[PDB]
Amino acid sequence: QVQLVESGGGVVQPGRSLRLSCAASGFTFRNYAMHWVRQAPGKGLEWVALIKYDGRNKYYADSVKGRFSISRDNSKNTLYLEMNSLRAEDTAVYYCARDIGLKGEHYDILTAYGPDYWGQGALVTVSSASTKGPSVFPLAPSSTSGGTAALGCLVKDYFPEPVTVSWNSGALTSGVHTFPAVLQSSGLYSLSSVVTVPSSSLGTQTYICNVNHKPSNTKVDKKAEPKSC
Amino acid sequence: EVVLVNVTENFNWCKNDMVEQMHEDICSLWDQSLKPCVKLTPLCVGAGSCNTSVITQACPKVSFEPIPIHYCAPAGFAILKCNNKTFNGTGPCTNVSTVQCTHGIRPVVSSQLLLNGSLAEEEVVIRSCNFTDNAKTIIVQLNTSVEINCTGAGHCNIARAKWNNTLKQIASKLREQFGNNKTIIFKQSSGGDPEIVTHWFNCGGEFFYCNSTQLFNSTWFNSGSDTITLPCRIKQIINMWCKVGKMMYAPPISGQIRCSSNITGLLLTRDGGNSNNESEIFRPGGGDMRDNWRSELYKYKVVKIE
Amino acid sequence: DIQMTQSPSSLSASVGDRVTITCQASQDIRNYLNWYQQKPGKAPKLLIYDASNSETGVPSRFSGSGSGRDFTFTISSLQPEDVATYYCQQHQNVPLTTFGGGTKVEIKRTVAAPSVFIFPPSDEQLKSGTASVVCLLNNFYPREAKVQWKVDNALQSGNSQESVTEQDSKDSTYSLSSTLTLSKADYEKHKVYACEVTHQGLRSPVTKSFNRGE
Ligand SMILES: *[C@@H]1O[C@H](CO)[C@@H](O)[C@H](O)[C@H]1NC(C)=O
Ligand SMILES: *[C@@H]1O[C@H](CO)[C@@H](O)[C@H](O)[C@H]1NC(C)=O
Ligand SMILES: *[C@@H]1O[C@H](CO)[C@@H](O)[C@H](O)[C@H]1NC(C)=O
Ligand SMILES: *[C@@H]1O[C@H](CO)[C@@H](O)[C@H](O)[C@H]1NC(C)=O
Ligand SMILES: *[C@@H]1O[C@H](CO)[C@@H](O)[C@H](O)[C@H]1NC(C)=O
Ligand SMILES: *[C@@H]1O[C@H](CO)[C@@H](O)[C@H](O)[C@H]1NC(C)=O
Ligand SMILES: *[C@@H]1O[C@H](CO)[C@@H](O)[C@H](O)[C@H]1NC(C)=O
Ligand SMILES: *[C@@H]1O[C@H](CO)[C@@H](O)[C@H](O)[C@H]1NC(C)=O
Ligand SMILES: *[C@@H]1O[C@H](CO)[C@@H](O)[C@H](O)[C@H]1NC(C)=O
Ligand SMILES: *[C@@H]1O[C@H](CO)[C@@H](O)[C@H](O)[C@H]1NC(C)=O
Ligand SMILES: *[C@@H]1O[C@H](CO)[C@@H](O)[C@H](O)[C@H]1NC(C)=O
Ligand SMILES: *[C@@H]1O[C@H](CO)[C@@H](O)[C@H](O)[C@H]1NC(C)=O
Ligand SMILES: *[C@@H]1O[C@H](CO)[C@@H](O)[C@H](O)[C@H]1NC(C)=O
Ligand SMILES: *[C@@H]1O[C@H](CO)[C@@H](O)[C@H](O)[C@H]1NC(C)=O
Ligand SMILES: *[C@@H]1O[C@H](CO)[C@@H](O)[C@H](O)[C@H]1NC(C)=O
Ligand SMILES: *[C@@H]1O[C@H](CO)[C@@H](O)[C@H](O)[C@H]1NC(C)=O
Repeated sequence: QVQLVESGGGVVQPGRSLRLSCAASGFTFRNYAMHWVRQAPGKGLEWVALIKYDGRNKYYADSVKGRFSISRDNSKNTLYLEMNSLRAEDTAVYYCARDIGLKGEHYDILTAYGPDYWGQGALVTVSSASTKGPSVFPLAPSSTSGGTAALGCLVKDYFPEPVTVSWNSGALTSGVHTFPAVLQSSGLYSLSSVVTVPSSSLGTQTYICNVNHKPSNTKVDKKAEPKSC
Repeated sequence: EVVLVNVTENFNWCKNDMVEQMHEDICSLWDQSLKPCVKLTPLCVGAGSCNTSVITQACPKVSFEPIPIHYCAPAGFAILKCNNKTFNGTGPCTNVSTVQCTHGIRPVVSSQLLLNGSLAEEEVVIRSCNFTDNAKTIIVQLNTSVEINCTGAGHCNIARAKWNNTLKQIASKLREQFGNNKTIIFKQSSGGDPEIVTHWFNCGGEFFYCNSTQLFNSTWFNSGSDTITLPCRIKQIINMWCKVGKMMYAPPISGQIRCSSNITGLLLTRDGGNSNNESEIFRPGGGDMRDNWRSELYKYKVVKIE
Repeated sequence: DIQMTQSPSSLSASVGDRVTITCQASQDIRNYLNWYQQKPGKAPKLLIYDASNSETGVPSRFSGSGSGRDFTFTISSLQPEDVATYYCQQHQNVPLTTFGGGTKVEIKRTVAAPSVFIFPPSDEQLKSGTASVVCLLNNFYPREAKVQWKVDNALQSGNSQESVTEQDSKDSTYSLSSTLTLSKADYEKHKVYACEVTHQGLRSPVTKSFNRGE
């Protein structure tokens, strides 16, 4: 099972540096070239850097040229990217991606054959602002009304992105709607997570609200219960 | 030079600093060579009596041959050389000599196949830093070389019969290390960079990438054409040219160095999963040039003189 | 430095339709071109490498053709899960370039009325001096919708923020969350809080509401 896992994302203030890594497994790491690709908020995929199997030949995009550095450790199966003199523009999700091999369908020797596997990514937020943990307020059930009901959680006042919301530790999936986070005037983010359940399954079904904000080590499990007295 | 009689020494090719020093500092060198011949031709003329012959000098093509490089121990040191003609690189050598220099080495950058190297003097020898660690490269050393003809037209030629006999031998030495009753299977690389997936190797300033799948695809101990032609792409690679300080050494051009050679060994990797199918899978390895150096330097170690 | 162009920028089609995206390069790139698919939130997956080769595990409905400067990606029978943004990418030489933003593919389905819900602030939150009144609009189509807050029949403005999901992969609908935020002091002033919504599946604007003191 080809797996790539980025680590080391978070906030970092303008001018400073940061180094991401990527833990690889499921294939012979030291045989494949590796890529770094980044994607700014709601924008497109921008190729950043490439390192060959033997960690010798390295290639950079002009934008990060001179500020970024790519390297690998074939002994620990990890890929590194160190970024210096960060600007606001550098804020983005950073994906590590494994370059396709030389597949039998190719018939020429090229510098790259393009990625095939990608990591889930790690968000890097360039900002002066401080890291604050969420507060998890509930969203209770109410008295079409005897058919299906709706409840959820409100993750409010945190920074920076992003938060993980799940239900019953990942059990409940159907009907769940985690919304894109909104940036408040307070500089902090907020979002909601809701799930629709039959108005006859309450009181007998425990609804855990697994909220997770890694950047501030905040892990919270709330309980959604109908109001009374 | 000197044979240390009645001496038993302990080698460890896997902790050998010669390997690291060479890999770091050694660059290929070529020199102009002449292979002159003479042609003798009867001067028959009319009408059938040839009591004259013409003697002519010929074969005036000048090619560049690789110059052998020797590692020489520094003043106050010496090189111990294992003379056991089947040393596995680790442990006691019951028969040891002292030399000032190593045998001549003609360096060649390659993956999968070892070219222009040294042959096993007795039987086919396979080695590894750890046969249990399926991530350690297995170095094969043949006792007779398989010729491979390579042209700038982008293909290499290997006699199928010779290759099949080499596979049988290699697969007989693997059955001997992984289970005297196991099916031995060769398959192609599982993917990666061009240098790794193909039989990649240099010839002057140019690098051949050869489709090697015809060579590694057969099953052994489980009861076609006469020539194998491997398709090859050929690229220049300036960033591999010897760079010593300020100067860069540009190798002879394409038509100057012959690209054919003698296969003296292989690099392999054995698969994992430990599926006790009583059958092991092997694939073309390489990419780590230190493995290449170990295949020539296994019988040497440097020691202080007292 | 090679520039990639895709077309259309975005498109709407119906389930079962044939969708055809085209890619174009500023110069010859033989067939060294890949197609990727990115669903909202997730990381891109490869679907086609070198123009026409289908990646392993990729549904049979995805194909690719072309060479030189002109390429085509095709979904033969469009499914609800195929909603995503598709990028083409050249690897004739680095930098690897694509088309900024790629191509967004959306489903067009029958009109759907939103099921509306309203939520009052939690006693927990009111303790800290802030009231978040939240309105939810569940599984509707099309995306366009008006949410309107009223406190004591007074329409509100500037104290509201909304967020909309992307198209569901199962039923091709959207959901919207609107949040009215007031200082606990202003929340304590008024009694009836309402959320009136105007869509297209509604016979007429719908209003869910409540009043402090259940
Ligand atoms: C090499 O050639 C073989 C046999 O023709 C073919 O199956 C395979 O696709 C090629 N391998 C590579 C890595 O291109
Ligand atoms: C070295 O060892 C051999 C065998 O044990 C012995 O016969 C011999 O006398 C020893 N030394 C020599 C070469 O005299
Ligand atoms: C040379 O040629 C003549 C005439 O063809 C012949 O008679 C004679 O035997 C030849 N001499 C030699 C070297 O045999
Ligand atoms: C020891 O090495 C030397 C190499 O010259 C060889 O002549 C000799 O046969 C070896 N040992 C034995 C078996 O006498
Ligand atoms: C050479 O070394 C091997 C082990 O590496 C050993 O099995 C063999 O007996 C040795 N041969 C001798 C002592 O000449
Ligand atoms: C290598 O040979 C020695 C004897 O010379 C033997 O004792 C040892 O088990 C072998 N080691 C390896 C690397 O398998
Ligand atoms: C080479 O080694 C094999 C065993 O691996 C043996 O059968 C064969 O006879 C040897 N050939 C030569 C030329 O010594
Ligand atoms: C050799 O490899 C095996 C398998 O990984 C491992 O268990 C063992 O520790 C290794 N032995 C040595 C001598 O390093
Ligand atoms: C390689 O070339 C030599 C002559 O230079 C020839 O004898 C040999 O048959 C060739 N190998 C093959 C199998 O093509
Ligand atoms: C040797 O090679 C031939 C093809 O040249 C192959 O068909 C046969 O199986 C091989 N024979 C042996 C040694 O098993
Ligand atoms: C033992 O060896 C034979 C080949 O000689 C092999 O075919 C067979 O599978 C082996 N027996 C088992 C399974 O133990
Ligand atoms: C690999 O071996 C099979 C027979 O087992 C043969 O049919 C096939 O052509 C070989 N693959 C090549 C030469 O690419
Ligand atoms: C021989 O190989 C085939 C697959 O190549 C396998 O199905 C079969 O079980 C093997 N037989 C032996 C000797 O184990
Ligand atoms: C191998 O050896 C021959 C001469 O020994 C040389 O001409 C040829 O260039 C060498 N091949 C390679 C690939 O270096
Ligand atoms: C390979 O080795 C043979 C001697 O066994 C030699 O004559 C030949 O020149 C070598 N082949 C090449 C082309 O280097
Ligand atoms: C491989 O070995 C396993 C046992 O470890 C056996 O169950 C399976 O049938 C074998 N696969 C074949 C027949 O190739």
